[PDB]
Amino acid sequence: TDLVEQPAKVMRIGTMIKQLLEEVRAAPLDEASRNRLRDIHATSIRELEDGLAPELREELDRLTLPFNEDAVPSDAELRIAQAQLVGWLEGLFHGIQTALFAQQMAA
Amino acid sequence: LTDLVEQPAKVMRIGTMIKQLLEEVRAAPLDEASRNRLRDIHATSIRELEDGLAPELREELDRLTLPFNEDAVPSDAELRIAQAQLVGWLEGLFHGIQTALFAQQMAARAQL
Amino acid sequence: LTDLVEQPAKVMRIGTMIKQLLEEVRAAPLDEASRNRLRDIHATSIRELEDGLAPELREELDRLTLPFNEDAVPSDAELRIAQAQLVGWLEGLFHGIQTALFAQQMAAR
Amino acid sequence: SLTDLVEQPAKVMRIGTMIKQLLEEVRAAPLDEASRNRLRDIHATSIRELEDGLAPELREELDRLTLPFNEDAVPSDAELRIAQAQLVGWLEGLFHGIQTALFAQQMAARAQL
Amino acid sequence: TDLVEQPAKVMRIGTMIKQLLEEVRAAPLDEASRNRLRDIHATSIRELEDGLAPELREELDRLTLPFNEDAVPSDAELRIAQAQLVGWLEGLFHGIQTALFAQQMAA
Amino acid sequence: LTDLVEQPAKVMRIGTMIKQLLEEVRAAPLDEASRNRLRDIHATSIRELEDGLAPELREELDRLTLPFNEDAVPSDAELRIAQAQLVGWLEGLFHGIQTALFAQQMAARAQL
Amino acid sequence: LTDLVEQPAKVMRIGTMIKQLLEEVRAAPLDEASRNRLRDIHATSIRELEDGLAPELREELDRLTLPFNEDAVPSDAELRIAQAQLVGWLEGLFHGIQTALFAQQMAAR
Amino acid sequence: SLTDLVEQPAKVMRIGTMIKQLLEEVRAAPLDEASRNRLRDIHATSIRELEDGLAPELREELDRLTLPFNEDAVPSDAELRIAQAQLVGWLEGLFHGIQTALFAQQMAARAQL
Amino acid sequence: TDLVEQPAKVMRIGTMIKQLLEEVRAAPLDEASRNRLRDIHATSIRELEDGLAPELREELDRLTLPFNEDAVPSDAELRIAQAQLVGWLEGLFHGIQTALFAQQMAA
Amino acid sequence: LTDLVEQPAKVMRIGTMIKQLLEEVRAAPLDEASRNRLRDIHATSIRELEDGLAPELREELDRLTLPFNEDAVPSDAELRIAQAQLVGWLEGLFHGIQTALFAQQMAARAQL
Amino acid sequence: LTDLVEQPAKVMRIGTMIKQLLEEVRAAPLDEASRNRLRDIHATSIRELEDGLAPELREELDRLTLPFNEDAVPSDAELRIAQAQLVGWLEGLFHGIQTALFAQQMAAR
Amino acid sequence: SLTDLVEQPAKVMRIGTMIKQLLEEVRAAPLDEASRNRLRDIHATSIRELEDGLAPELREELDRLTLPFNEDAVPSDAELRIAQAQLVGWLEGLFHGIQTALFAQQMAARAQL
Repeated sequence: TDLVEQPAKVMRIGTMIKQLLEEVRAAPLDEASRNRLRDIHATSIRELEDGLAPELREELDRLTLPFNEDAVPSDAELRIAQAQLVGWLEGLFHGIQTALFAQQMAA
Repeated sequence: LTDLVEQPAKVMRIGTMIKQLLEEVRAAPLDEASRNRLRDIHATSIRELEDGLAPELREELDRLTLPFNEDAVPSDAELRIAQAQLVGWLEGLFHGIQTALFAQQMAARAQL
Repeated sequence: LTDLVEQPAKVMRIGTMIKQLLEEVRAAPLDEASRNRLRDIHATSIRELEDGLAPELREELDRLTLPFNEDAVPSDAELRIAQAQLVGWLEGLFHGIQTALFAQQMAAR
Repeated sequence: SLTDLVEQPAKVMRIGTMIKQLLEEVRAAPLDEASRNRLRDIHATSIRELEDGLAPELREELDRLTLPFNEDAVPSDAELRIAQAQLVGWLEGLFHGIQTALFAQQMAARAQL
Repeated sequence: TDLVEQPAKVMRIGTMIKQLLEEVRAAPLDEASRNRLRDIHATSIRELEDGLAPELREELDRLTLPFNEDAVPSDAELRIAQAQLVGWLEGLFHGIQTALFAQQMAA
Repeated sequence: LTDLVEQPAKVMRIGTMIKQLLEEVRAAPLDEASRNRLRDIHATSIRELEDGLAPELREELDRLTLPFNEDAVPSDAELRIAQAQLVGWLEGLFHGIQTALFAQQMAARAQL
Repeated sequence: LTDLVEQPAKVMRIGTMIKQLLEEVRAAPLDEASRNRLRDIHATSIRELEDGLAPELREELDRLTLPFNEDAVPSDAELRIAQAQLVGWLEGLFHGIQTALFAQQMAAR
Repeated sequence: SLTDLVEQPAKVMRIGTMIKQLLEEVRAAPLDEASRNRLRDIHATSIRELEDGLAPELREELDRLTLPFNEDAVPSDAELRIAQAQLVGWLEGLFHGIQTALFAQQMAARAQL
Repeated sequence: TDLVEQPAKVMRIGTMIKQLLEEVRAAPLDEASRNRLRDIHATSIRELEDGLAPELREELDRLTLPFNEDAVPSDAELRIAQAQLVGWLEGLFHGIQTALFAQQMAA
Repeated sequence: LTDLVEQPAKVMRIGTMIKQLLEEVRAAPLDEASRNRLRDIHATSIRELEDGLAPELREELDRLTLPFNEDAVPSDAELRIAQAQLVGWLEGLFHGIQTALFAQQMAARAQL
Repeated sequence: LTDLVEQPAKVMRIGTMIKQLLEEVRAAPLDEASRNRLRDIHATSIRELEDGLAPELREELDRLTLPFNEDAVPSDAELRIAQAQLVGWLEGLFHGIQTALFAQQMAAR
Repeated sequence: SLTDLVEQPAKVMRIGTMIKQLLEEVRAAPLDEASRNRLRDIHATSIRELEDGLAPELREELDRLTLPFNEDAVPSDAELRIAQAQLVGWLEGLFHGIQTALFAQQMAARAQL
C-alpha cells in the first residue's frame, strides 16, 4: 500500500477521469471542449503524480506521453489517453485490494 | 480526514444539483439563453463548494477547474465537460469520506 | 441541525410538484401560454420554498437561482434547466437530513 | 396535527385519483376542442371540491400556487397537462407528508412498549 | 363505509366502465358505437347514483356534466368522461379500503 | 347475496364464451356473415344470462344493455363495445360474489 | 351436479381438438377445401359434444349455436367465431365443474 | 377402464409424437408438391397405425371425426395443417383423459392409507 | 424395454438425425448436400432397423417410404422425412421412459 | 459397454474440435481455400476417431459417413452436413456412455 | 495420464491467447498486414503448444493441422478455420483432464 | 514456483488492465492517424514494462510470441487490435495459471487440517 501515498486523492482524480471518459464516448466534441479536455488531462496527471510513490510517478511517466500544448487533439486521441489512465488506475487498485484482502486473511 | 469536507450536507446538495443538471443537458439540445444560465450556475456552484471544503480541496479544485469565458456562451459540449468533471470529482470525494466512515464502523466492530 | 428545513411537509410537496412538472416538460413540446404558466409556477414555488427553509438556505438558494426575465417567454430548455436545478438541489437536501436522521436512529439503537 | 391539515382525507384522495387518471388519459392521445373544454371545467370544479377537503392554510397555499383558466379561450393540450401535472405532484407530496405522519404514530406507539 | 350504500353494485358498474374505457383506447370508433357509448355512460351514472350515499350523488353530480343527448361525442371526449369515472371510483375504494384496513388493525 | 346468481355455473359459462369471442374480434377484422352471426350470439347470450340471474340483475342488465337493430349488421366497433360491456359487468359481478364467499371463509376462520 | 357432463374424457378431447384447430385458423389464411373440411369438423364435433353432455346442456348449446349454411363456404372469420364460441363455452363449463370439485375436496378436508 | 380405452399406449404415444413434430415442421416453412404427397400418405398410414392401438369405441369416434384425403388431388398446405392439427388436439385431449385416470389411481392408493 | 434391442445405438442414430434436421432448417441446401442427405437418411434407417425389435422394424417400415434413389429431393421433402424420424424416436423413448419410471415406482 | 470408446479423451477432443469448426462455418461464408482446408480436416479427423473407437463403431461410422470427392471443393452446405452428422453422432455416443456411467453410480448407491 | 500435458500453465495461456484472437477476427474484417501478423502468431503458437504437450499429442496435433502457405496471405476465413481448430481441440483436451481430475477428487472423497 | 514466474504481480496486473481498457476503447470507434501512433507507442512501452515484471522464461516466451511494430509506417486499426488482443489473451491465461496456483495452496493448507 506504500505505492499510493494519498489514496483518497488518487481515487477521486481517477473517478473524475473515468466520468469524463464516459462523457467523450457520449457524443462528439467541439474545438473548445477538446481544448479544455487536453488541459484537464494535463493537470490531472500532475495531481496523480502528487499522490503516488516515486517509482509509480516514473512508471506512469514512461507509459504516458503528453499532448502538444499548442495543438488540439481529436476525440479519438483524447479517448485513448483517458482510457489508458482509467485502466492503469483500476489495475493499481485491484493490486492494493488483493493486498488488503491478503491482510484480512492474515489476521 | 472526513474533516476535509467542512460542511458535508452543503457539498452533497450542490453535487446532486449539478448531477441533475448534467442529466438534463444530456437529455436534449439547448438554446442560447439556457446555455448562458447554465454557465452562470456552474460559476456560483463552484463558489458554494469552495465555501464547503477544506483549504486543500478549495485549492485542488481550483487547480483542476478552469472558469468559463465571461463574454462568450459555451457550447453544449463544453458545459457537459465542465459539469462531468465536477460530478466525477465529487463522487470520488465521497467514496473517500465513505472509506473513512466505514473504517470507523469496523474499528468499533473491532475493539469488541 | 434538522432545523434547516423548518416546514418539511411543505418543502416536500412543493418538491414533488416541481419534479412532476419537470417530467411534463420533458414529455412533449410546449406553447407560449403553457411556458408562461410554468414560469409563474416556478416563481411562486421558489417563494413557498423560501417560506419553508432556514434563512441560510433561503440565501443559498437565492445565490444559486436567477429569476426569469419577464420581458420574454422562456424556452422549454430554459424552464427545464431552472426546474432541474431546483429538483437536484432538493433531493440533495433530503439525502442530507436523511443520512443525519438515520445516524440518530443508530445513536438510539 | 399534520393529519388535521387534511380535513376530509377520503374526499381529497378520490379527487386526487380522478385527476391522476385524467392526466394519464390526456397524455394517452391528442384531444379535440370539446374534450379540452370539458377538461378545463373538470379542472375548475375539482379544485373547488379539493379546497372543501383541506385545512384553510392548504386552501390558501394551493390558491397561491394555482391560477384559474382563461374562460374566453379554450386551453391547449399543453396548458391542461401543466395544470393537472401540478395538481398531481402537489397531492403526491401532500400524502407523503401525511404518510410520514401516520408512520410517526406507528413509531411512537411501539416506542412506549 | 356508510358512503357506499350498495358496494357490490358500484363495484360492478365500475368494472364495466373500466373495461369499456380499455376498449376505446383499443381502437378508433365509428358513429354508432360512440352513440351506444354516450348512452351507456348516461345509464351507468344513473346506476352508480342509485348505489351511493346522497352527498356522493351530489359530489359526482358537481364533477360530471352530461353529454348532449342529440349530439355524438368524439373518442377523446368519451375517453375523458370515462377516465374521470374510473379514477373517481378507484379513489373512492382506496378510501373504503384504508378504512377496512383500519378496522382490521383496531380489532 | 351470493344468492343473486341463481345458476352460477351457467353464468360463468356464458361469460367465458363472451370473453373468448371478444378476444377473437380484437384478433382480426371481420366480414359481413361473421358480424351477423356474432350479433345473434350476443342476443341469445343475454337471454341465457337473464335465465341465470336474480330478478334485480335481470332488470339491471336490461337497463344497461341496448339490443341491436335487427335489420342492420353492426360494425366491428359496435360489437366490441357491446361485448366489452358484458364482460366488464360480469367480472365485476363475480368480484362481488367472491367478496361474499371470502367473507364467509373469514367468518368460519373467526369463530374458532 | 357434476352429472351435467356425462362423459368428461370425451368432452375434454373434443375440446382440445377444437382449441388446437382454432389456433391453426389464426395461424394462417385458408383455401376453399380446408374451410369446407373445418366446417364439416365443426358439425361432427358439435354432435360428439352433444353425445357427451346432459340434456339441458345439449339444449343450451343448441340455443347458442347456429349451424353453418351448407350452400356457401364460410370465411376464415366465420369459422373463427364459431369455434371460439365453442372453446370459451367449454372452458367455462370446466371452470364450473372444477370450482365444484375443489369445493368437494374441501368438504372432505 | 379409461386406460383400457387405449389398448397400446406406447404405440399411440409415439405415433402422436410423430404427427406433432411433422405439424411443427409444416408450419416451419412452405412446402412443395412432393412433400405434400408424402405428408398426405404419412397422414393415412398414421391414422391406420393409431387405429390399431385404440379401443373399438375410439377407433370409430376418430373415424367419425376424420375424413380421408382425396387421392386424385394433392392436398394443400392448408388442408394438411388442418388434418394434422385435428389429430394433435384430439390426442392431447386423449392423454389428459388417461392422465386424470392415472392420477385418480394415485389418489385412491393413498386414500386407503 | 424389449422393443429396443440396442438402446445406445438407436439413441445415437436419433441424435445424429435430429442434429442434421436442425441443420436443414438452418439454411437452404444445394444439390450435392441434398444428395448426401437423402443417402444418410437411407443408411440411418438401416442402422435403426438393426437396433429395433421386429414389430418396430415393420411399423417404421409401414410409416416410412424411401426416396427415389435416382432423384434429388427438396429441402422440404428431406425436412419432412427427418422430422418424422425424430418425432417417432422421441415418442419411442417417452414410452421406454414412462416404463423405466414405472419400474422405479414398483421397487 | 463404456469399453466401446477405447480412447475416450481422444474422441472427446476430436469431437469438440469438430463442433467448434461447425460453429465457425455457421458464423460466416467461406472462400475456396478455407473450404479445401476444412475438407482435409474432416478427412483426418474421421481417421483419428477411427483410431479411438472399438471395431464395431469404426465400421458403423464408416457405414454412415461418405468421404468427400478428393478432386473437387465442397460447398459450405455440404461441409455443414458432413460435420453436423459427426457432431450429432458423437453427442449421441456420449449420452450413451453417460447412461452407462450413471448406471454404475446408481448400482453403488444401491448395494449400500 | 494427466502427464499428457507436460506444462499446463503454458498450454492454458497460449490457448487463451488464441481464443481471444479468434474473437478479434470475428469482430471485424482485416487487412493484409494484420492477416500476415496473425498467420505468424498461428505458426509460433503451434510451436509453443508443441513444447508443452506429450509427444503423442504433439504428433496428433501435427496430423490434424496443416501449416499455412507462406506464398499467399490467408483470408479472414482461412485464419478463422485454423484458429477455431486449435481452440476446439484445446477445450476438448481440458474437458478430458478435467473429467479425469474430478474423478480423482472423487477417488479421494 | 508458478507464482515465482511473475516477479512483480502488482505491476503486471496493472499493465494488463491498462491494455485491456485500451483494446475495448479501440473497438469502441474508428481511430485517426495520431491515435494510432500513440497507441503503437503505448504498445511498445507497455511490452517493456511488462517484461520488467516477469521471470526470464516468460520474458523470452512473450518475445517469441510478439513482433514489434514497423516504425516507418503507422499501423492500422486492424494490426493494433491484433497486437493488443494477443496481449490480453496471453495475460488472461497467465493469471488463470497463477490463480490455479493460489487455489492449490488453499487446498494444501486445508488438507493438512
